[PDB]
Amino acid sequence: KQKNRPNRLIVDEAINEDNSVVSLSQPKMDELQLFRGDTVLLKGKKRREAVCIVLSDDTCSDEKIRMNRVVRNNLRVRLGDVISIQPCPDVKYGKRIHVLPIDDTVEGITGNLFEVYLKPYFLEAYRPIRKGDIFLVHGGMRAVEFKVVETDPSPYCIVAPDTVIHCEGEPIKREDEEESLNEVGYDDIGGCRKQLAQIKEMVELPLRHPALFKAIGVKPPRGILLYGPPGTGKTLIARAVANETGAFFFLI
Amino acid sequence: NRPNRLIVDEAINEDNSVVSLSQPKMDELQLFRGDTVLLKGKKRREAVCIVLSDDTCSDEKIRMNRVVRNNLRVRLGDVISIQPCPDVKYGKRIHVLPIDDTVEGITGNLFEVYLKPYFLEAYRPIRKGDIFLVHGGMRAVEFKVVETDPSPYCIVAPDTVIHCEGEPIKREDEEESLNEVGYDDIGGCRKQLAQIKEMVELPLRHPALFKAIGVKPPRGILLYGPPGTGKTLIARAVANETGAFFFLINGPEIMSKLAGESESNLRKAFEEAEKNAPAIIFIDELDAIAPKREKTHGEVERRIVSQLLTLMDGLKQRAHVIVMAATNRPNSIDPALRRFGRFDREVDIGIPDATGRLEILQIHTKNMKLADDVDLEQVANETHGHVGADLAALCSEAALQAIRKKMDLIDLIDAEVMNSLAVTMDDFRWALSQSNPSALRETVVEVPQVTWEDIGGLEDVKRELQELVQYPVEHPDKFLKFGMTPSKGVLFYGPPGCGKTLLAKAIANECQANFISIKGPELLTMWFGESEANVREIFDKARQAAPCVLFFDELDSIAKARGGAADRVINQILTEMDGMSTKKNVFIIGATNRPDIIDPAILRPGRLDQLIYIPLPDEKSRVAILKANLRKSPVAKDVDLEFLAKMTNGFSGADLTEICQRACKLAIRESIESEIRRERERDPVPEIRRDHFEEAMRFARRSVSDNDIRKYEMFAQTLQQSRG
Ligand SMILES: Nc1ncnc2c1ncn2[C@@H]1O[C@H](COP(=O)(O)OP(=O)(O)O)[C@@H](O)[C@H]1O
Ligand SMILES: Nc1ncnc2c1ncn2[C@@H]1O[C@H](COP(=O)(O)OP(=O)(O)O)[C@@H](O)[C@H]1O
Ligand SMILES: Nc1ncnc2c1ncn2[C@@H]1O[C@H](COP(=O)(O)OP(=O)(O)O)[C@@H](O)[C@H]1O
Repeated sequence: KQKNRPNRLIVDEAINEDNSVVSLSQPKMDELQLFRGDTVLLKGKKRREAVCIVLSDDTCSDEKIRMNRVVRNNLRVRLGDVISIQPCPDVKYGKRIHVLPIDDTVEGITGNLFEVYLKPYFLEAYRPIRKGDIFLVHGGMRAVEFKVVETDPSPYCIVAPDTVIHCEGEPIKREDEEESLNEVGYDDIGGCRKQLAQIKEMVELPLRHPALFKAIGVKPPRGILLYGPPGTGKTLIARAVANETGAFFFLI
Repeated sequence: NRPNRLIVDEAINEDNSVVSLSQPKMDELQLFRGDTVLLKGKKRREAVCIVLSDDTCSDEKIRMNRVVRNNLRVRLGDVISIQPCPDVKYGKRIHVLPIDDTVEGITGNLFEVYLKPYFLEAYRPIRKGDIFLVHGGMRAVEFKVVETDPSPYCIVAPDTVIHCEGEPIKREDEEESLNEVGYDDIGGCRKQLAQIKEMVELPLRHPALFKAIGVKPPRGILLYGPPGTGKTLIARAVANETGAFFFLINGPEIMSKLAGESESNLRKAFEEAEKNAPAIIFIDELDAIAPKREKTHGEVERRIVSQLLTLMDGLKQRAHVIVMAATNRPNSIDPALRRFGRFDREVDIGIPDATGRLEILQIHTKNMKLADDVDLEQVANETHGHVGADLAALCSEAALQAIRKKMDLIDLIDAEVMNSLAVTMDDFRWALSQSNPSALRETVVEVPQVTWEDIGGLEDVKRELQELVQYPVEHPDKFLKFGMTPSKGVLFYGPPGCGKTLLAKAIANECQANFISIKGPELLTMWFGESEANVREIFDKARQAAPCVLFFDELDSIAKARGGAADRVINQILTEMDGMSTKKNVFIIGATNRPDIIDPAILRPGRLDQLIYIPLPDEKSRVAILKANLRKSPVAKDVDLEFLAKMTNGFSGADLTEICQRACKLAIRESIESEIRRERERDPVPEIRRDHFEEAMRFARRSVSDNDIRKYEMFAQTLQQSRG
């Protein structure tokens, strides 16, 4: 590994007022394979995750990250702790997004919350979110928080202009935010790392490396046999090495 | 003093395909006035040029153009070599890509201006990477050859279509050449490639032999062996060096059609061969097409077998058509398929040897940029047999984890980055550990390299073995001078020994014949399984190796461990030994420990006649045994061989070698102790101390039993053939 797990970062105050924007430094994004318009997967305390877009900053420190009070409260952390950043280069657009406001933020106001709050907040914005993000929407001389309920890309997605926004009546309240349904990943795969690393290599080298197999001349993993007792996460492994790599799965 | 060595000189003719040589050097090297030659240069660059006789040319010197000099990576004053090469023939497809620095200012079609008048009825031979200059339009254009389909040996024919896609060559590893041909591409089976070249080369280029031969000597040749050593590699290599229609078909594609079309594309395939005059038509995994009759459940497969039989019978001498085929085993296919007249000469391929594995590794590392820190010779020594596809996967996996060891690039890669393939000893060792022996269960056919080293004794016994085995190999006419039938069966007995196996390997090395060792536990496994047909396969593989040395060890162990003399393998051994040719020098050598329990039919005169007791090894001749110990931990000097010749009086040979390696293990553990002390502070001392040898002497006793050696003396007294 490397020194002190260098994806660990210090939370700091930001300059941008955007909720879904966190700030890094120039050689940090180059070392972490990050672009100026790409999306990441932030992870923090209390097993709470976040999806954000890393933008370039000049006043940001080398080993710190600048973010506002929304992601700090979403990660359930205060000023002075440590957070981690993971790259998320395989995000797909969303199809249906359910949002429900908190009860104290809509007391005194009535009507449709889509055309006033949700439509200007996502008008060609492409802000990425996860399941359980409470994001602050400004409008009507007030500040109303809106919480993600359920998306059809269930772990993580980007709000497309074709995404139907669901803001039906009788919303839920602030709760323990229990998890009930998700899509699999490498963390969903259990203890197989002595062979998971091998098959990770034999599928990662096919990923975005056409000329590398020309340098070999032949492609080494032509056919892969995965054998064991019936039910050892087999289609879980096959589905896991597909979505995070980024491909078409098409199981038969 | 190897007169192929020539001196480069300036040419007389301005052609890039004509070299000038003297008249007395053309007749000495057996070349015509338009013969094609193999001109080797530097940076492994080679070219073919038509030799013309010149009166002003020197004998030692050859005259060639600046184009040929720059293509051969030589300057004025270097040396080249020449080989007679008459099998250079016409080409099918030629792809050319011009070099980017010489194509500025000209636009349009360059095929009818440059490519067409340059090759108009000139028969110019070229190679891969050849840069030849073409003039026209008050300019001069360099053209680099990408790929021709007879890649090592081609001549540009007027019927060859020239692929002239106008584009500069990209500065990456994206060349358009892919899977062309090669006798440089076939790895390690020269001793059978010469045989199959002898069978199928006579259909090539000579239709005039049919009057003398009456019936064509090939009609079909099977190519059987373990999977992974190139059926289609051999068949594609023998294709397009001759120049014919290859037309590979595979048995799964034949069986993949439905009813009514599985019958189709078989007469259609053979008629589509019959539109062309020659045929090297090859079927892939034909054992799936034609299994055993009892293995067939349905009858559609039997219909396909019947269709193949009708096509093979009806295609009798129909204008020199040959069908190539491959399978796994001779008994795996239908025995009705081996009708004499067609598919007759089932030649063997087998596993490659260590030299064959070495040249497989060399050929598969030719294209990729080796870092040259490795020498790759000893990599074939640690393996105990890995097949050519396994070695291709070995090279691919080693390069893959070598690229994986270094970090990824900035984004998404240049060729110089791809030229930095710094493969090490540990990289190939890691790839060797991360592999599998897919063909280890197969018997390994190879020549050994013992070369008279382990045994410093048995003075007249080795003379008897030499005159019995080696002397018929060099000259068997002396046995027909006076009427001698050689007794191929010999038996070695006494205390247990691998030195007799080393003696058999030394005999097979002196004869330079392939050696096959039949394991005693393998015979025991065939005895408990009662699979007596496997030794028929053993003897069928044995008779294909001519000559061969067949070794059997511990034949008394079958009668000793019989608990289910008389045994199922033993009568089969007697039956197969009776069914042997008196020629071919397929000598049987036997090893055993207890001669009292033995088959009494095998001690009868006839097949096994000479019975030789092998005694204890010489304590006075332990210099050769410690010479064998001078490899695999060479002991340093200031040691006494007389120290191991003082108290050692009845100790076994391999016991002495393993106790020397145990003293070596003491040296390795004290070197590990020295490294531990050196790392604990913050040379391995390769010399071996006398205390290791003293503790080796105190921890080794003989395996010699007194009752055993007096019963061996009783066997010698029973078979007492002594001079009075
Ligand atoms: N190694 C594993 N780790 C986590 N969950 C597993 C594992 N193996 C099986 N499962 C669970 O079993 C269910 C079916 O998986 P599995 O039986 O492996 O499918 P298949 O047999 O088709 O490969 C999934 O819902 C998954 O949650
Ligand atoms: N040096 C090599 N380069 C590329 N492929 C090879 C090489 N040696 C063997 N092969 C592969 O091995 C495969 C199987 O051939 P095989 O069945 O072993 O032939 P055989 O009839 O001699 O048993 C072929 O498809 C061929 O592609
Ligand atoms: N007839 C014999 N009597 C004593 N020693 C022998 C005899 N033949 C060979 N030797 C030596 O004794 C050694 C013992 O070989 P070993 O490997 O123990 O036999 P095996 O191969 O049957 O296990 C051999 O290396 C050889 O140098």
